[PDB]
Amino acid sequence: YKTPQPWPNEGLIADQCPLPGLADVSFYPYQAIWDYYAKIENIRPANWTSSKLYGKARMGSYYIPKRLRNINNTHILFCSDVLYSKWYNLQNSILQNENELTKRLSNLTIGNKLKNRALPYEWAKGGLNRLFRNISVLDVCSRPEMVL
Amino acid sequence: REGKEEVKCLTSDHTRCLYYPEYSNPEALFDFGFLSYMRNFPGPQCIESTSIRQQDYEVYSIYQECKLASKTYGIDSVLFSLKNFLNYTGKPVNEMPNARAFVGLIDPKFPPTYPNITR
Amino acid sequence: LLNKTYYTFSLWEGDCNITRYNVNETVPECKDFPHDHPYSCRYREGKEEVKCLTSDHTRCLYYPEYSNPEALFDFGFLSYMRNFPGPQCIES
Ligand SMILES: *[C@@H]1O[C@H](CO)[C@@H](O[C@@H]2O[C@H](CO)[C@@H](O[C@@H]3O[C@H](CO[C@H]4O[C@H](CO)[C@@H](O)[C@H](O)[C@@H]4O)[C@@H](O)[C@H](O[C@H]4O[C@H](CO)[C@@H](O)[C@H](O)[C@@H]4O)[C@@H]3O)[C@H](O)[C@H]2NC(C)=O)[C@H](O)[C@H]1NC(C)=O
Ligand SMILES: *[C@@H]1O[C@H](CO)[C@@H](O[C@@H]2O[C@H](CO)[C@@H](O)[C@H](O)[C@H]2NC(C)=O)[C@H](O)[C@H]1NC(C)=O
Ligand SMILES: *[C@@H]1O[C@H](CO)[C@@H](O)[C@H](O)[C@H]1NC(C)=O
Ligand SMILES: *[C@@H]1O[C@H](CO)[C@@H](O)[C@H](O)[C@H]1NC(C)=O
Ligand SMILES: *[C@@H]1O[C@H](CO)[C@@H](O)[C@H](O)[C@H]1NC(C)=O
Ligand SMILES: *[C@@H]1O[C@H](CO)[C@@H](O)[C@H](O)[C@H]1NC(C)=O
Repeated sequence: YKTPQPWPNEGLIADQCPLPGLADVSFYPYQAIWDYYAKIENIRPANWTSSKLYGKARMGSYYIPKRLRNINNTHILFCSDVLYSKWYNLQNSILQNENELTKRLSNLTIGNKLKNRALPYEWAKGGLNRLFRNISVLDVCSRPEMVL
Repeated sequence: REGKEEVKCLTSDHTRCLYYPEYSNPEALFDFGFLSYMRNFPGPQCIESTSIRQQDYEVYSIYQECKLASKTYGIDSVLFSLKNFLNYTGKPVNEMPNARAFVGLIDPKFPPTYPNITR
Repeated sequence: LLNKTYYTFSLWEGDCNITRYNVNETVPECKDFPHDHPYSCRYREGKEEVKCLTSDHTRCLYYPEYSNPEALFDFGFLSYMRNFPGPQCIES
């Protein structure tokens, strides 16, 4: 980052992710964001409130733990393949992808830092999505860490 | 919207008590959002924009670092040092699942010091 | 083959002196105003009947003594976990 700037809110209000159904087994395929979901209980102990444990986030929404928002964090890393652009088709053989990545990571890089030509324009000025792609809105129910 | 937050417990045993939430919980229609996004049917839509961060970013690639640093300090030392750097947070990042391999640090030094490990 | 004691867990009408209208008096939990899952605090229908007005007697219509709510096939399993309050009949 240029300067620290963590997540200000306490609860994520996003309804694009299907909620678990009435049945115990999930009819839909598993969604990652369910790991940060507050479950509604029909039977409750005496004097149970969301302010005591679940913060200010309204029930039925998503609550973000404390360790995912720090004033004092300064650097992020990720060893993932999901940010790659349209030129990383999975059906292609591994050798072709490796060769193309090796060829691309030489023209774009100066020293060891990436030129602004490759990063998305939202992240920094002058981008053209040469290496990374944009972030969609449907890409939130399986990769909460990236959006957060 | 339905009433205020409520707790009702008329039974003598206080271990189990009834809770009436502030808002409705329509768990029967669990596909509302996904079908709503595709604009299959018209309906309410609420979008609000909030700003969190400013200024530009900088990104470094570890693969180019491996290639460049291995030339002047060998291959064992650079790999060992970069593994130590990659396991800063007390948990390995490579072992983590691909869909959830995201984690941050607190003021690390990059590139790290490469020991002069004799072969 | 191994029980030395027999118990019954059923929601059928006519058991434990439970009717279709006494539920409010029977269960304190639903004493409050129902404003809640559809199965919360929720039959008997006529005598056994066979009706066959068609000439062909091979296929004929049958009206059972009791209701057959096959649509709600998860009533007992969800009822056991005490997710929602409702009738309960146990006899030893
Ligand atoms: C083969 O044999 C096994 C072993 O006996 C049977 O399993 C037993 O089944 C019975 C029948 O359901 C079970 O008994 C039930 O226990 C419930 C729990 O009671 C607890 O509640 C208090 C307060 O929470 C606890 O502190 C205390 O430990 C009690 O044990 C009761 O709620 C059930 O009904 C009781 O309450 C109602 C009012 O709500 C009364 O009307 C009833 O008369 C009764 O008093 C019920 O008694 C028992 O737990 C099971 N296990 C064991 C080890 O006995 C199998 O069912 C059987 N197979 C058959 C019959 O097919
Ligand atoms: C990724 O995002 C960038 C901007 O965040 C998109 O660039 C815009 O493209 C549209 C037309 O495609 C132009 O009208 C805008 O002026 C562009 N924004 C700029 C130049 O800042 C880009 O199209 C997106 N790519 C994908 C695949 O979604
Ligand atoms: C964050 O960093 C500050 C720096 O002074 C420190 O006081 C605080 O304990 C740190 N918090 C965590 C959770 O590491
Ligand atoms: C890098 O790519 C650009 C176009 O993307 C091309 O013109 C150029 O020849 C390539 N090589 C170098 C060394 O710039
Ligand atoms: C990663 O670091 C942790 C420190 O918490 C250590 O216990 C573990 O053995 C390390 N894993 C390695 C070096 O592979
Ligand atoms: C209803 O109660 C009476 C007495 O209280 C009892 O004799 C009768 O068996 C009960 N009915 C059933 C179906 O258990």
